Amino acid sequence: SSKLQALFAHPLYNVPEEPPLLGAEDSLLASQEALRYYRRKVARWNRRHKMDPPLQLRLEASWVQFHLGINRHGLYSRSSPVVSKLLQDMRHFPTISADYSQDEKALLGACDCTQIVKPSGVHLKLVLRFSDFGKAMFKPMRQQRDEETPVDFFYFIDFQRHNAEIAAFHLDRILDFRRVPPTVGRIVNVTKEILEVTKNEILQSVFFVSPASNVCFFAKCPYMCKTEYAVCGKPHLLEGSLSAFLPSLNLAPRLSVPNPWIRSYTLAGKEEWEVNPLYCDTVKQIYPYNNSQRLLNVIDMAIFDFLIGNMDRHHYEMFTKFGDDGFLIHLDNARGFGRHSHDEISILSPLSQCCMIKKKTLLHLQLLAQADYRLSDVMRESLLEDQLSPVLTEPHLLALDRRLQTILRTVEGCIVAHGQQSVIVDGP
Amino acid sequence: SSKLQALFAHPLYNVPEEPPLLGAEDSLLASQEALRYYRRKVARWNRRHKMYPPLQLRLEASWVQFHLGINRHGLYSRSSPVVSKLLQDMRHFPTISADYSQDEKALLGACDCTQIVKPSGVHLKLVLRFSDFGKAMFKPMRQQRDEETPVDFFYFIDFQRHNAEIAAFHLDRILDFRRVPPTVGRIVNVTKEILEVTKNEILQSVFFVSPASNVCFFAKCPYMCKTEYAVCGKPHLLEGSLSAFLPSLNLAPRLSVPNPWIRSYTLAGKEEWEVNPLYCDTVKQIYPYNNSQRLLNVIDMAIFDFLIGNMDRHHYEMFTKFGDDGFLIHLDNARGFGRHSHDEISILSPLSQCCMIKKKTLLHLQLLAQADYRLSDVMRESLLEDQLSPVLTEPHLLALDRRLQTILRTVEGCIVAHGQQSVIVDGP
Amino acid sequence: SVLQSLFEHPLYRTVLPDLTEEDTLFNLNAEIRLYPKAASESYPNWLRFHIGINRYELYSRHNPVIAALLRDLLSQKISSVGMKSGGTQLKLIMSFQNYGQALFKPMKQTREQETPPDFFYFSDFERHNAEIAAFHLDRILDFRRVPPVAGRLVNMTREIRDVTRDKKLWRTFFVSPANNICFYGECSYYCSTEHALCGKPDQIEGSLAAFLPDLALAKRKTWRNPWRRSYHKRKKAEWEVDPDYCDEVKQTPPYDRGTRLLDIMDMTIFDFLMGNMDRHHYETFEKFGNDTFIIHLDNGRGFGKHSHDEMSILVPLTQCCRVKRSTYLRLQLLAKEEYKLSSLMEESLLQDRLVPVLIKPHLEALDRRLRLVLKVLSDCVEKDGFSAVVENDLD
Amino acid sequence: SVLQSLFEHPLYRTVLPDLTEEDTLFNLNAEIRLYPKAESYPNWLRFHIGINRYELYSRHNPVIAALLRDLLSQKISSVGMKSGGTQLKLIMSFQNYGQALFKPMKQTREQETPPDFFYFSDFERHNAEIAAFHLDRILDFRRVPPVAGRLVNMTREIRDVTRDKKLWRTFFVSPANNICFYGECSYYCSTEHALCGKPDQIEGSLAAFLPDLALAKRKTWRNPWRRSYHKRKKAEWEVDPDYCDEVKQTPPYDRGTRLLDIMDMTIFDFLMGNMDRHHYETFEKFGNDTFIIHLDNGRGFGKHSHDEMSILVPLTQCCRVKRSTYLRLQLLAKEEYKLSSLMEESLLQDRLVPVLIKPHLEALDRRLRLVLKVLSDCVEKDGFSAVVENDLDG
Ligand SMILES: Nc1ncnc2c1ncn2[C@@H]1O[C@H](COP(=O)(O)OP(=O)(O)OP(=O)(O)O)[C@@H](O)[C@H]1O
Ligand SMILES: Nc1ncnc2c1ncn2[C@@H]1O[C@H](COP(=O)(O)OP(=O)(O)OP(=O)(O)O)[C@@H](O)[C@H]1O
Repeated sequence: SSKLQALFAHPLYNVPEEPPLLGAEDSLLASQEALRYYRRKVARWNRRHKMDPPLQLRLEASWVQFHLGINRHGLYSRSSPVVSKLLQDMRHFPTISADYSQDEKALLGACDCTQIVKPSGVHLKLVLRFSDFGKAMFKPMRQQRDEETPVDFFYFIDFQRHNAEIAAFHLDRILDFRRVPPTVGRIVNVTKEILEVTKNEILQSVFFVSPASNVCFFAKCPYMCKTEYAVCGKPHLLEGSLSAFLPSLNLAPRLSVPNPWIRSYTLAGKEEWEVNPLYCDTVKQIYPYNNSQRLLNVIDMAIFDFLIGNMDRHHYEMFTKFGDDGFLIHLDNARGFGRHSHDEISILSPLSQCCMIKKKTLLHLQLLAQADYRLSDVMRESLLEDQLSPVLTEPHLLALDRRLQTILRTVEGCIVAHGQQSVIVDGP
Repeated sequence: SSKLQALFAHPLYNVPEEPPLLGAEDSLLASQEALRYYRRKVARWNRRHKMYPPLQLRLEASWVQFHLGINRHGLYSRSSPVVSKLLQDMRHFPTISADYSQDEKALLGACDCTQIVKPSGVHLKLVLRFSDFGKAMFKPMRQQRDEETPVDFFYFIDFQRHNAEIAAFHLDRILDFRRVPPTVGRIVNVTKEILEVTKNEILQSVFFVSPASNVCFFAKCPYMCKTEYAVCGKPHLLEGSLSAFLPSLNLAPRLSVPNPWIRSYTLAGKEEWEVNPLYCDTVKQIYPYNNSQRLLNVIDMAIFDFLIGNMDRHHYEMFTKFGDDGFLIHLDNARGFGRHSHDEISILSPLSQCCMIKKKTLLHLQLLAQADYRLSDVMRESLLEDQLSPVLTEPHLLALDRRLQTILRTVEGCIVAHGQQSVIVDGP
Repeated sequence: SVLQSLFEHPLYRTVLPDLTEEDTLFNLNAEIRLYPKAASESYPNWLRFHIGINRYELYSRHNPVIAALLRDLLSQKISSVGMKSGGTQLKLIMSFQNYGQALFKPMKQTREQETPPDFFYFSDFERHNAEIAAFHLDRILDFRRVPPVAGRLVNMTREIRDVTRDKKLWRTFFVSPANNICFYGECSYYCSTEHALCGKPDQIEGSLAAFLPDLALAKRKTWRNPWRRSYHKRKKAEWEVDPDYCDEVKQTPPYDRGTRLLDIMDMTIFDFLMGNMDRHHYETFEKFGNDTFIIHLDNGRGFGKHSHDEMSILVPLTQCCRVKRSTYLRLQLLAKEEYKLSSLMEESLLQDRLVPVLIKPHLEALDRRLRLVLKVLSDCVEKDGFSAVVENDLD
Repeated sequence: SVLQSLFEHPLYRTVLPDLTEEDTLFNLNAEIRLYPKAESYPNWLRFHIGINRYELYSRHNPVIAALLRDLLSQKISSVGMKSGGTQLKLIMSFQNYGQALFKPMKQTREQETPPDFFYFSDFERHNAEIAAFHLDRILDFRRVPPVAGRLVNMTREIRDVTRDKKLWRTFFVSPANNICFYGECSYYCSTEHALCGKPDQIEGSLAAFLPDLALAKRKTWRNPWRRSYHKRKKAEWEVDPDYCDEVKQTPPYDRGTRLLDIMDMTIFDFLMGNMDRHHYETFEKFGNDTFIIHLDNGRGFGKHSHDEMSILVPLTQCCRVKRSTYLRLQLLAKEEYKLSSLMEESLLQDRLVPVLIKPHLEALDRRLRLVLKVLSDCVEKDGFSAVVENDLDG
């Protein structure tokens, strides 16, 4: 019984990862410096709201240990008890504050109803704070479970599903990629846990009551352009997805790098890779993809996006401390899991055209194809530990299996054209 | 004294024109047929106006004699006493009716403020009827005398000056082209002679009173788009240009032919002739320009437009009875005479590139360059016979002389490359 | 049979009073002078429709043109298409081979769909279903205050895109990943990519509301409804706090005469039968005076909810409590099983190249909303009495 | 010297009464919470926090002086077109996260509005916006947001720094090889009103941005003397000569501060000739006891050989003014002080001089003496104390 337990007890999910970690220089957050910075922000926070005892910054907090636990090998540890507590905290800890987050806010204005692909700042998302001082990016429910992105919808106008942000985390955990931030689902009292804790005068202005007597709120710019609707509770209850916050950019700077396989983000027109099957022959000769180690990380990201159907991966972020060989952060996955009946093979273009995959990645994929640890069953079980279960409908779960075959078929398919020499990179 | 009398008493303006006219088939209007049709329209007018002594259709009327006097050799006769009466009648006869004219009206709607080059139907022009039953196209005053089309103004947004329609007629008369309809200037009581005689419910609605207590009216579409203003009297008196009406299209059908040298009518982009100096080598091999007689009439039209600076000659109309060799009608010249300091040589592109001019046309141009019959003086005097004198300011008149040199220099200039063989066409 | 019998009733043959040249709108010889020279009663149906607009009705009871005018819109060739400006949602202007024109509201939403409960009245969709349904509803009540509208399956390639010189409308014609053609236009409400109207693959469906005569020779007054919703979240409205509102509004200059008030009553009953709570304005005809009907325009906001009866529309009637006896006897007659509304409405709505224009729940709700209007008249005539609630019209 | 002496008068040192946390606009700590993570705060912030119940800015503030300097020379970060307005007005964003409204040149200095133009057809010109700020400053009203004029480059400061698809698609080059743009507003936003430089400099005014309406809500009141904005059709105040006796019975006009505030404004509008004052905003969080923000002043300074007396009708029908302003208006009529020499002084400190052609500077005194005479011709028919309400007690 329990295919999930068998997966992590497999010799694959237990062998040491090479190269090993010397410490200090392989943990992006320095212990003494980070605790001081978070201690100042607790001091600075305790006033602003004062203008019950004050906040206490404890090392035993979940987000604190999560931030100090980010190493060169990924965001979290393999079968980490820290993340298990972190997920449980974001589900139960009460909220103390709500804001509009950056990425917005810095837009100042800025609504252009003519702009078809308005920037990623005019999207409905908040940043919440809990009693342990930690933060999490809140994405509300925007679609039912048995609902797909309707045909006639381009990728840039696709929705922002909360349940995809959750499932993207579990898939990250099952693949042992360990690159997306932990994410849980939670039912929120939008009045008591969002409105009554926000100090932002704008955010209070977007809360109204429906003719059905429901507490609703909306994104300021999309509501003005009438491109989206509001998000109502029933009448206060609304479910969402909290994604644990990465460390502060003052402690761990990040670098948004544009993907080499961006889309046109237009009603017409295709990019170079969309038309030239020899696109990767050029990519392999451009820095920093000449080291043949950054390209492999993009291949994994392609696999992860194809599994969830995330066409919208224009940029991937990296931690600057880890260098060109550093792993990629798969931050905003809220668009995947929208088409359970369609598989977009253009997402798999990096693997299709470059034709090379990491040794470790291929072994985990082959293993997840066997019925004893098949990808649909281990996901179905892992997602049951969330308050929003079922987070994925049945067509979505089974789709992972079929999309997994397509990945394996492409590997063995283009092995015939290059051999296991140039299609398997068993680097340490 | 009087260089104008010297011009028409010169042997050039007195030699018989070849071929001579046999009659009947060389008068576009058949006498018995035209008199019957015009008599019915007078009968129908007396009925329909009574419902809203009666009119008498006399053969001795100016427009009637003008219409039956249009021959294969032009619109009117050389030094015709009819035209002298026709001009005097349109200046003094009272108005009995005013409408919106066709070309508009058939727009039904039709205001698209996004359209930069809206059709030639959304322009302020009315059709007036006089006591002798004749009609005339009224163009109101839209600019002062000492005012130019300001720089940054494309041709398609240039104004619609009344004094240009008049001066274009006198230049037609002075050149002995005899192709534009007769045009006089007249001061109009816009209340007594337009508003109080219109049966059109829309025309009554566009009349208002200014804060300065002036009777004003406007074009419905351009005022809505705020592209132009209204035209006010002081407070009722307003000057305009009445252009004699051509015969009814039921009696003399016409054929709007597109110019071979149209402009792009866009904020950018050039036509083929604008870039290819060998453009006319193509035109000479396209029907009906292969007979080398229609092309000559287009050359004259270019000369006439260059002298006045009328860039907006997209279409030229022809009488279908006269065939491919028939003369061209220079109908709407309201745009010329706007730049007295600038000469637009692109208008002269037909003569520049084709390099051939009619024998008769060249002799009249050469004659008009000599001080005894110079073009500015004979125009200045001929324009004195108009109530709107001075219809052309001094810089405009002197410009005609200078632009004439450019035409003559162009003839002799490209004569050196082709000789008097292919640059003078002394057809009969 | 039912519709045949309804017009055969003695409550539907009441002729209008005599007329007078002062009761005509404009002298026919003056509208034909506004149109081009063109290319005894062989005038197009849209013209016979215009000259028939008199002081009382907008069209005779059983006109042969109003029937034929609907047929023209169904099948006449589209000449030019242009986008209107300044309106709430997207509405296109059609011009036909016979110089007639009409307003066009597209599909926008399906039949079995309901307006979300969390949508304000000023967020509801304008649907072609309502426009067509309103005309037959108004015709069935013998009000004759709506312009005739008929539904048509239009081709978005040859009847929309390829016959418009509108730079704004045309630049939004894109092809979707489902290989369907879509366009959204450039209005203000739901005019963006994410609300694009698409066919499968190139037929879109919509309604053609006939064009009222040109405002130049038929100026239309525009009056503000005293029960106009505040059109603002949170902020309430006057009629939502004073239960005696009507006792103050029956003192205003134009509502203590007429015909008026009664006209509003005939309208607020209409809007309640549809659920159209977007009635903030009612136009008139100026050249007539304060003694005419109200043109029921922009009906596209009705028929959005079939499981819900928005009682707020009835408040004009519950506060004023008076109706036209002509309409009271009709509304009673339209609730009987031999006549009724559903069987009368599905009859006439069946004669349109768009049936079923109304899913069955809406047709049956018509009887449900009608009996509530009938009951509000009953519950109030016991508190104010007859003769003081019903005003005699016939004799 | 002239300006030096004016602020040295004892009529310009009258401090406001004391304040209270209820008279501040918002807790500064809550406006820094609306902007990104980024008294060393930028000048546009010191300007925002200083907006109290009475003045919009202190008399001789060191920031209001420097705030004008920032708009003159600070780097343009983002440019966006505003929607819903009458004419074209652009939103500018700067390197210091500050923003401002921008109205371009549109018309020259020596030009006059055609006599046949309705009040709702006049141009909105940068001349009026900049002049209105100094005019209001000279009268010590301090009800206008600071505005400064700038020679902007339409290539690097307009076209190449906007992601607005509507605004950019109108940038064409004219037959004079000049760069032009018109935008997509509603009045004079077409090719035939295109704004062009010679060859690529356009000129305009930068009106500082009032604080965000989220934490500084602004009421919007309808002027009781608002013109009908419709040809032929007259207006109420143009037929009842006792209109003011009915408008001083309305709920908010038989208290205040109000009526008097309108008077301080209607005198302002007459000095400029701005007959487009149909709305006057407030600040909501204060109540019915505050000043009126004099916004959208671009329609003034259109006619110098003409004095539009229709603007004065609020004063000729109400006949009452604030004693503070009456003594000032008299003081601003003496040859040692006066308006022209005081107005060309401060207007000389702008990278746009001459912002006002000399006829307008001189007409300023002519409109002032008619206002002063209307006060005199009426104080003889209603008497002092019932025409002037003492406010200077303190
Ligand atoms: N799980 C996540 N999903 C999506 N985005 C994330 C996630 N975690 C972090 N981010 C992004 O990282 C950014 C964090 O920067 P932010 O402005 O919050 O700095 P900070 O950590 O708050 O610094 P300080 O401690 O100085 O306030 C956010 O704007 C957010 O968009
Ligand atoms: N002098 C002129 N300048 C410019 N356009 C002219 C001139 N004379 C006539 N036209 C054009 O010729 C057309 C005349 O056709 P119109 O519709 O007037 O028919 P009609 O001659 O009145 O025939 P009917 O007698 O049947 O009414 C008009 O559209 C007008 O634009």
